[PDB]
Amino acid sequence: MVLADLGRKITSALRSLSNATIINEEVLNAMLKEVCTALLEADVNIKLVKQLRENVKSAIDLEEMASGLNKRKMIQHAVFKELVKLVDPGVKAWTPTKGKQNVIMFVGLQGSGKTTCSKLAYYYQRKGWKTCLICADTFRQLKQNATKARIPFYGSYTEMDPVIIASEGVEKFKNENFEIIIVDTSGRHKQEDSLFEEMLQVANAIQPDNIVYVMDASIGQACEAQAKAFKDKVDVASVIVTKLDGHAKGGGALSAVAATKSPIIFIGTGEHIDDFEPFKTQPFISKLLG
Repeated sequence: MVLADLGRKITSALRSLSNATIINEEVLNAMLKEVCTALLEADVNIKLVKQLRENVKSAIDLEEMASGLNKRKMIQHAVFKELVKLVDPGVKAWTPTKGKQNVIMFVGLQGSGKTTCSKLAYYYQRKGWKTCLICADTFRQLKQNATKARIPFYGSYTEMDPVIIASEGVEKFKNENFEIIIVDTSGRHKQEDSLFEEMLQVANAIQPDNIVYVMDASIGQACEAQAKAFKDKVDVASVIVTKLDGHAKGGGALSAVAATKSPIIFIGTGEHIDDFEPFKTQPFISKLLG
């Protein structure tokens, strides 16, 4: 698992608990301490780790124990359930509607992520959608990737102001009956000011059905502030997290974004076009502990 270091620590704590000769509050707190320590070592914010501990203690009532559960297993399911909550935004993410024209705009900062536009388009194409690409990269890798996947991609040759390109591109592909019309914004900004400035300029022109913020997860729990500013500036907000691997801070990023109620729809897991997967929270946590 991509969060193997956090998961190894959690499954060890649970194994120690399930092997205790007698289950009591002393044994239970030890495991919670071990779990909480693992979450902090994963850069989960202290507020969210304390909340998880409260919920697990509130959920486990050992004294009058409804029969049928083997409570060691009940304690495990209680932890499992609370890990899913920690990474779950609590909100259903937007999805394109089949037989409709869907304009999807991508947004993100410098270093936040390799050209991930092509992966979403390839994903939907592979699922049988008629899909297309619109380029906000500056005109003056991505072209060659488009040729390789055989997906028509807007090049930018005639005009340097990107809002007109985006506007014209959506029209051309709406006229050709495309179902998924994917608008790429700039990866070329280090500050939120200039990013969100162009974001509103292009959005007003093309009226996207969904705006996707692409975030570099390697900054860990500091993703929370970055996600809030984006969610506060758009109505239909989605997040795609990249660079989840290669560092210890992946868990903090996922739980930070979920704390803002912004759904993470996919994760980017490498340089290649199929290194890409939908973010389903329950299967994610299950494979980590199993």
